[PDB]
Amino acid sequence: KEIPTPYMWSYQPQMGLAAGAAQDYSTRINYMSAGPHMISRVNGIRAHRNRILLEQAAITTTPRNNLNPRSWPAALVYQESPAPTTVVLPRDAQAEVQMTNSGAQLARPSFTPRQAILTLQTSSSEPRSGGIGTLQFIEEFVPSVYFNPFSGPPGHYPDQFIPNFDAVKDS
Amino acid sequence: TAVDSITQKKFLCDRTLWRIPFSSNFMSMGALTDLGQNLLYANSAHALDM
Amino acid sequence: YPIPANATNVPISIPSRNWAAFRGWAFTRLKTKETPSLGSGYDPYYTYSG
Repeated sequence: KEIPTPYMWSYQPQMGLAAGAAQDYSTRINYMSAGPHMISRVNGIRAHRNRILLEQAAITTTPRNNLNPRSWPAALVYQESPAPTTVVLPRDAQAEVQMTNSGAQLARPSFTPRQAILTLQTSSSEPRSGGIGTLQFIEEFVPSVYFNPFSGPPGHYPDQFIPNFDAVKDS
Repeated sequence: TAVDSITQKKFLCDRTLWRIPFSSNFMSMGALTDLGQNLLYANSAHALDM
Repeated sequence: YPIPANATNVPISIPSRNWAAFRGWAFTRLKTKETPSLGSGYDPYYTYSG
């Protein structure tokens, strides 16, 4: 209730969706209370960090609604670059029918110049669906803290928090 | 004639590939199989002994 | 992580945890006979004082 760790989301890449959040220990400092002159510092330096990870959670991503959705549309998660580059041809479409079958074999074009180009879009045919593709994981679920562990038994708790969990049913 | 006998029942499997679906429903349909990627089956590395 | 004679396949088995301080990896080799898994005063494994 008073001293919890900031929760850290565990990942599975090809699915795109994160498994669930967990506490940090292999870098967690000594909690053997040093004295009355440093207890306020070890609880104080952490306290401003709790607001560092709280403020950016609303900035980096829109606040939590569906905590872990597999059926995920693209809005903040970016759809890849939509820009095509189109170039012309050394030979023409209609200036070739006159020669080869008649007699003269063929081997801007320096015979009869023409300018004709057509540009078509490069974008992903229809919008991005499912999990995160390349690298948008940190921008989607930033490490966030629940500072009062399981405060509220039967109504709701940290739900999608568990790695052994799917969105369809609990347990 | 009458000489008492008992039948042996061995089978023969040739070229056939030992097929099995990775499902609780036992159905081989799609890349994302029924029990292959379920509730807790895309889970982290656990020890296997068969 | 003890490993047997004439075998070539051994990985580390650690799942999702904390990693907030890391410069990188380091590895060397050592016998089980000369020194054991430490933590005790005089454990039932010493027998090589080399």
